[PDB]
Amino acid sequence: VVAAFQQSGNSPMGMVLDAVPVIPPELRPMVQLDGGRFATSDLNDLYRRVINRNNRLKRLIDLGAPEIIVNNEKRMLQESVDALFDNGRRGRPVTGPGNRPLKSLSDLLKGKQGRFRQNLLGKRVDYSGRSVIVVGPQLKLHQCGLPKLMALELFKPFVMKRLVDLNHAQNIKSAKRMVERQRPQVWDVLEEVIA
Amino acid sequence: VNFFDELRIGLATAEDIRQWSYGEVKKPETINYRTLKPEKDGLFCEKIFGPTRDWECYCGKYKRVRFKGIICERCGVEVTRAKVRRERMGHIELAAPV
Amino acid sequence: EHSRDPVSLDMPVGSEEEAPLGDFIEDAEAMSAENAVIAELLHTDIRSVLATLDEREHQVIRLRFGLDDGQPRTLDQIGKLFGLSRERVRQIERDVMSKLRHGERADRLRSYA
Amino acid sequence: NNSVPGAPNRVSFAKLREPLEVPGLLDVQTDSFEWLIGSPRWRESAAERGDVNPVGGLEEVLYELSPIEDFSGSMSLSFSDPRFDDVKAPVDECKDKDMTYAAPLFVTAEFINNNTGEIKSQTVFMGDFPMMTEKGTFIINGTERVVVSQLVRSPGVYFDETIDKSTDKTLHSVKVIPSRGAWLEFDVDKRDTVGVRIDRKRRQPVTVLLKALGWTSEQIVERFGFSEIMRSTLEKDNTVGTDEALLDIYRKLRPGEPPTKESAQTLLENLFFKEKRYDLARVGRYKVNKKLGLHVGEPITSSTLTEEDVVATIEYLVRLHEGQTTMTVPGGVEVPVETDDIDHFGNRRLRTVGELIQNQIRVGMSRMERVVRERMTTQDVEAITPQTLINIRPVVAAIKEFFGTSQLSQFMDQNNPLSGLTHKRRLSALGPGGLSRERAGLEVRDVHPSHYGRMCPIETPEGPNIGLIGSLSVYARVNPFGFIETPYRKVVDGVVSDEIVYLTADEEDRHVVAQANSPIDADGRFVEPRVLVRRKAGEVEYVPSSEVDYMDVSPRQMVSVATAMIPFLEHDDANRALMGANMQRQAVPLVRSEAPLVGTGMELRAAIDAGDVVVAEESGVIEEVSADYITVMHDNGTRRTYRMRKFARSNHGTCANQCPIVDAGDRVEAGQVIADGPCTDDGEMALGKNLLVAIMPWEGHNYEDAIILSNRLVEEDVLTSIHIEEHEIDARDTKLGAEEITRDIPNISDEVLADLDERGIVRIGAEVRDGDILVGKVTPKGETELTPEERLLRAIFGEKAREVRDTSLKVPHGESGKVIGIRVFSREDEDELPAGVNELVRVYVAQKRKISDGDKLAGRHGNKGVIGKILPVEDMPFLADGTPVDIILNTHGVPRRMNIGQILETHLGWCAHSGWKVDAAKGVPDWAARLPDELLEAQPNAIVSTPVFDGAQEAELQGLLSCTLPNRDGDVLVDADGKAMLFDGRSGEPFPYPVTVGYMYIMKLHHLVDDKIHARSTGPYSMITQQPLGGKAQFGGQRFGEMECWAMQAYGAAYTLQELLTIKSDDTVGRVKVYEAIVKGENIPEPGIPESFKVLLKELQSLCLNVEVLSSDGAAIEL
Amino acid sequence: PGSLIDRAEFEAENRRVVAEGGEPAAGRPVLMGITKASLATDSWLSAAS
Ligand SMILES: [Zn+2]
Repeated sequence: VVAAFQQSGNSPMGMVLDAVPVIPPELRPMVQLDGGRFATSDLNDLYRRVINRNNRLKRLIDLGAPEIIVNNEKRMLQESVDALFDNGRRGRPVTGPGNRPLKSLSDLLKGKQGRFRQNLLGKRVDYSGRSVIVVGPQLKLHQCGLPKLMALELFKPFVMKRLVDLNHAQNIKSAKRMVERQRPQVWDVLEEVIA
Repeated sequence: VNFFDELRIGLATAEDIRQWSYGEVKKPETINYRTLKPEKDGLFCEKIFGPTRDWECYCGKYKRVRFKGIICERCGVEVTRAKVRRERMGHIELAAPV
Repeated sequence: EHSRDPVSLDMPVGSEEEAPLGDFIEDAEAMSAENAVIAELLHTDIRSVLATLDEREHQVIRLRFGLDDGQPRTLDQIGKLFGLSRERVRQIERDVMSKLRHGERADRLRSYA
Repeated sequence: NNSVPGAPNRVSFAKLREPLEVPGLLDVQTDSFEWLIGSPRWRESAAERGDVNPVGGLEEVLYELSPIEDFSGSMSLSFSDPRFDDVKAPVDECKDKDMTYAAPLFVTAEFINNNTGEIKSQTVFMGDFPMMTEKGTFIINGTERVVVSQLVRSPGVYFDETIDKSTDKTLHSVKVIPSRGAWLEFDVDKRDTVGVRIDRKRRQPVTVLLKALGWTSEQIVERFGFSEIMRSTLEKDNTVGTDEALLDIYRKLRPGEPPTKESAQTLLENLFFKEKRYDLARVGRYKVNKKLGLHVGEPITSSTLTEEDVVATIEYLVRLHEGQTTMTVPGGVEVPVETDDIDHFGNRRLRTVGELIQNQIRVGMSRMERVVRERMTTQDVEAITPQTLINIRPVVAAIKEFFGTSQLSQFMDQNNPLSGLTHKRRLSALGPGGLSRERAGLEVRDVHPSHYGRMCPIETPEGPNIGLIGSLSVYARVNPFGFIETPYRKVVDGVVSDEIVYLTADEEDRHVVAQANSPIDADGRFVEPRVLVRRKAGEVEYVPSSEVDYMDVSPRQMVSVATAMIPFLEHDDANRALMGANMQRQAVPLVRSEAPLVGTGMELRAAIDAGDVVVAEESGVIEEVSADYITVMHDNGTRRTYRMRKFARSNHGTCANQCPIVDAGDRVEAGQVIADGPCTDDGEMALGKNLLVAIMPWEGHNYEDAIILSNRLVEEDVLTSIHIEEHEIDARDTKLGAEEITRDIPNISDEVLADLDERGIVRIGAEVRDGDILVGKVTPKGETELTPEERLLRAIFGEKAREVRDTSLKVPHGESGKVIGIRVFSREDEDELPAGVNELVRVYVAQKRKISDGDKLAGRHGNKGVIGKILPVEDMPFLADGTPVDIILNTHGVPRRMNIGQILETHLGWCAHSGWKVDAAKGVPDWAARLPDELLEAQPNAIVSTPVFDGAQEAELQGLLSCTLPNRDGDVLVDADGKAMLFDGRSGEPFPYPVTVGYMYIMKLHHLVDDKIHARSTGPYSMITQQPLGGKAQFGGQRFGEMECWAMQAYGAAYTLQELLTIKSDDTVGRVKVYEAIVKGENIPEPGIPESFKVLLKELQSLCLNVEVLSSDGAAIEL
Repeated sequence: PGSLIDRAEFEAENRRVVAEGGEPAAGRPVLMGITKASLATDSWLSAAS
């Protein structure tokens, strides 16, 4: 351990923090669900705890009080930061609802729901679909049969460009409306665009 | 562009946090109860993190689109897209080390 | 309504692989297709159509609504800038709207309403 | 022997008479709740059963709770005598109005003040109670709810055993498992430290605890003298002295606290003997008494552990270690010594609806009691009354929470009557208070020799929940203590007795039980000296016909209700039978139902007890019958009208119709079916239609489980089904204003709004297509400056801004059909709506689906398939007389899957359809000796039944196939082998070899293609992750997992993976740019950086980890 | 000593040190499971998953 620190060229002081960072709000959004029932991530609660502890500590220092209360406040602030960075890593985890632990800051990375394993589980992609498969013995080895509904909904941008190109629709908005309504003019272009 | 030879991880120091943060969070308020807007120096302040709506100002003095990178002197909020709100960071000033 | 604790997004929803509620909230704005094609193509077709009108009238519209520099010029203000009277701008706008509703301009801009 | 009056007559190949008729299939669900609430019927049933003292469930929870009192002793409250009130509204109104079917209950609370010795009593309201309808279901918020029984390990003592890996010496471990309290683990280790692990604490010698209970050392020596290891441990313990032992126990449990004799004694009493902190359910105490054979001569009143029990447990452990076969304790009878089995059904009790609701109300009542005791400790003692002392909120909250969120309170699946009936009789081993999928081992998921007759070994989920979910066998009845029982008719001295007796697992495992199939003389004498016998430990072996003690009732005693209606189940493999039984519960009710030609005898009873057929309550004569209702005049002069719900949506989207099957002026006997619900043909279950099957490969269109169908099924609506969707929108008040429903909508053409009526909702009977407007509502708008051209056009056209936005409900993607009904609730009309809601309207859309390619069909033998093609009627192979076959099944999947029962059913179905006439002029043939006298002839299209495990033998089918009647043309189509010479529908020439033909019963599963098809090009995107996401209006994207990524990497395709992971998944600007490129002529640009990596970097920086990407030079790069 | 070092790097370092007169280091081949080999030779980014 000591040699790892020595060869680094940095200093061990980085372990003792003097200013914690806060993630951008979009990573901890506060959205309104239908019915005016607000929804927010527990990161907001943890940050509120830390901010309140720090402000109270500043107020105590400014006012001046026996060292016992100041030490208790500092201990509370330390515990608040600890709970922010990880829940259950030390002591009793904090629980607001139904004795449910709050998802700590480091919890976005570790566990089945962590970012690393979630990335390892893959993403979700556009221009895709699924359906039941039925044997077709009339096809060549390099062919497959796509239902025309799925093909229309999946090839829509190419179809709409060709539709405007052929002058069936005046503009992209009209072509999109035509595809949505599935006018009879669309099938010829759809068969033409997936040659 | 996309020339990433290496990606290293180091132990951040107080000065790194100071210089990689665009503001300080000095109050716990998140959002106003009635007007539904971020509160000053709060966890969602536009002054710190960015405008809620693209090319829009907190006070509306520079609500026009043709104002890029101009910080409004009336409220100090930059005029850029809302996607910046997903990027910019802030830091809290611990009264005692932890 | 003011006495309910906000629901936590990390709460598992529907037992759908215990994916959090936060995972199912749409951005609710910044629609791709709308701003991608429709809005910009409307802007380009307008730059073509309104330009096909009288260039002086194109500048009049630019200053009237603020296509370039905002600052929608009122009737009196635009008349002062062009040296005309406050009462002419109403007829100018009437002519512009009459022109925009005929010819290929209508063909192009029938949508977007 | 049709028990019901007006059953259809279907002769059966039944060679054995069943002495006992199937009991009520919903009796398990109904009896538990009947016990819970406490009703005269349950009381008289229990009195008949011999239960000396009947105590109801509610008066067993709120009588054990009482009397609540303060520690000072000046206050003590009691409340008993729980009685209910009449239900609020009928089930119909509760289901339609969205109310909850319930009834209030009152308990008389007697308040007594010790100091003054006064009394105050009056009825106390305790909230509404969710009563159970006659179908054994709960109507919660207008939705049908079913609570499934749970399998749990009964409280008691379990003497497990583990073998040392190194020493190879037996280690006997004992475990005491209370319903609530500490656990005692008296284990024996190699070091011989026989110790107790209280609440999973540190091990401490049993001698120390025993002396801590006031047990003298000389008593240890004399009682445990026979034991050597126990004596050695006694001689080895260092700490001595009752005070020392108590203080040591206190330190071990609660170290760092003032050690005193009084404190330790109080702690021990609170931990073990205090009723509140420690309690064994009555079943637990009974099982402990039976195991140790103590306190067996009196009813159980004390339900808490006692020192005698602990000493007896220690003695049992040491005796077992010594190898003793049996032990005796003073005051108790001799009992065997052997280790217990956890999976044994003599140890796994069943807690039905009554037990679960009792536990929940007990929790709520205990919370209420805590609040009450605090309030009475604080509130004034002069003017106190129990009315102001009880707090009803916690108990109602607990009941509502249980019925809403509990994992054992599930939506009743309503694909068909069979699905609901199976759901009610389920035995789920998981859920709150039970094991979890991950933590549960794989050993509990297997079958046990004790499941015979209690839990069906076949019916079970196919998915990961295999072995944790089962079903009661047909004849099983649950014991008051919760242990499942089965009927056995005792044989006294080799003569079988008519009278039956119900035996639980233990009683069965102390006896010799024969098999029903055993040849029995008409006088009850066993013809075979050696009768097959099932005895303890699952052993099966022959025994002399005198040692046998009990015999089964029916061969169908080991199968569930769903598995009991698979003809020729004895010829299908276990996995195929499981698949068929599971698929029978997914069948969709067709427009026109048809009973099977071949089917077991369970159809009618299943239909009757499912509750989906209206059955005349009393005998009478029908006055007038209409499509809606039917009125029958009872013989006593009282008329009763039955209302038949029609086209009512079920829980899973199907339709439930009830068509009367009686005519005016017809006398109906009591208990006779009056109308047929979904999946019923004249009051007997009918999940599918009879189709003419030809078994052969045909041009590869039925290749590898695919199915070919005739277009005649589509054109004749043989497999047509009705599905009803349901949509709803609500107008909730907002801060900016109040949302309203109106016909006027901002900037929409009048044609699109033509179908709406003056109130703003679609008119009934109007065809509604995909994306069409269903109800028009306008929401208030704030302030938003319009875009240049939008505002300019608004000014030009004269159309004002019309700030109010458009939020009208519209038909989701992939929906259609008529609008059968609309239901609107308004706060103005005094309707109960959720807070903040004034107007709520729900529209029902009905769609008629005809079978198409991609839909699933399946027979009763677990042979699924997807419709590969639907050939024209002129392309199908046709019999010699011109009859085309309705469906073709490949022959390569029949012998590999090993479900020959399919072919047997096909042959018997052809024989039934054609009708037969067994020659008897010369005498009954040899193969027909055992056939019933009424089964030697059958008219064409007759109905026949083959009961499971006792039906038509192979010789019977071989004989019948050679005696079928000829067609109207006077020619016999099928040969003696069951094969016929078909003609090719395309070539027109006969097939070279004969093909198997016959009528098979085909069901239509609910895995319809219309629901499965999904497609996406561009739609809504998530907020936190910015990945594709959305509802059915814009289907979400298909996940591209790591295994797919590995598959793409193996090919070497680097650009395809880059696109799939960057340009169409996460790149916020890349998605817009590529969509621009496609819609225009330009090329697709270069992908950027995924948001899933910028997010990772910001999240990692937030942990004070300086993460920075650097180039070869090492310079940091910006992202 | 006692630390697993890849053969290529080990040999290269041994050659470099010996070329200047440094004494050689004595090592013997050893096999290890798939899990340990993966953990030893991989990026921290890929190791965290
Ligand atoms: Zn400003």
